[PDB]
Amino acid sequence: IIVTQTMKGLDIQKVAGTWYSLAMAASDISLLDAQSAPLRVYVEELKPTPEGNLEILLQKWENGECAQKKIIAEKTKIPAVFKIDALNENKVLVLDTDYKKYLLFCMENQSLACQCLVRTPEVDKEALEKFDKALKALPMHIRLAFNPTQLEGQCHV
Amino acid sequence: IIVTQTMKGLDIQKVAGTWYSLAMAASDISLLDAQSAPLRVYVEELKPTPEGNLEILLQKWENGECAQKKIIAEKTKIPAVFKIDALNENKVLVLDTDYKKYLLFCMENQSLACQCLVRTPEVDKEALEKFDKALKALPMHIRLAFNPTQLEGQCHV
Ligand SMILES: CCCCOc1ccc(OCCCN2CCOCC2)cc1
Ligand SMILES: CCCCOc1ccc(OCCCN2CCOCC2)cc1
Repeated sequence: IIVTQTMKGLDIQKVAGTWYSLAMAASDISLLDAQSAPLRVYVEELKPTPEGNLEILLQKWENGECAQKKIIAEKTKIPAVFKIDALNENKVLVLDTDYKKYLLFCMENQSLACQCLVRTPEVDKEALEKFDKALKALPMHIRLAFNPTQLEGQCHV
Repeated sequence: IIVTQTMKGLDIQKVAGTWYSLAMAASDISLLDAQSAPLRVYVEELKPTPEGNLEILLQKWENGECAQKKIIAEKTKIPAVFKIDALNENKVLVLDTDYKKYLLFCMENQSLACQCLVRTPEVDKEALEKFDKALKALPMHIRLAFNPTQLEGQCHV
């Protein structure tokens, strides 16, 4: 465990819909540095399922182009923690959300990336303040923030 | 002007000697993102001159290799502000330093990069706290921090 902060009383159905990745931070620079870095992922829409699993729609820069991706995160016994299947066991945690404006999450596993999601392409200084407070507890070495023009573009260009 | 914060009473001869670039931040992601990004520069030594100009020794990743660079920053009427000659007029400002441990500086010109320099390859949390306070005033969108192993390597690898 590195991330311990979780949303109390999370109702996953209420995170459905569109989101923007306003800012991102990660434990290691290589996770976010280039446009093609592995965790440089731009979240577009969250689609929880009736059983309370979570489909995640996002964009990622791969092979010189902006690709659409669709991921499923399986629920656990903890409502704020989900699991993605891979060669390694990857954990997704919801740290905090008010449903209507911002959502903070982290993905982990020793290594870690977190984002501040917002509902609209605006610089929400209070959401970023809450993101930065949550990151105080974590060993981050790279932090990115994006402007409204980028959020409204493709793969944040 | 963007950066307004300057070291009161700066004695430039006292910044001489070795330094490490513990952390960096910039106004635009492309200034720092890849290892070959333009402002990804790792400061190794400062050499003020008898007339109070400033030679700067650093490393930069260029063309797949770590190159040694030597730059001169010319003094101005303001002791904390220096100027580098280029196709554009580039301004270097000393924001704060205690000479013995940390030094904060920014280079500017609309666009901007700042670093936290430290004397030894240790994570100085107080120096980073002071860096982050100074950056609160500035429109940064990328921030990097480096670990002791990287500081002791070549071009921070
Ligand atoms: C409540 C917020 C849930 C969103 O969490 C995630 C967002 C993006 C993720 O993407 C991880 C990287 C996706 N890979 C990119 C490269 O291709 C394979 C998928 C994972 C979880
Ligand atoms: C008091 C601290 C002074 C140090 O300030 C600077 C540090 C690094 C700098 O480097 C700027 C980029 C150098 N270029 C890299 C690419 O080749 C040409 C030089 C400039 C000022």
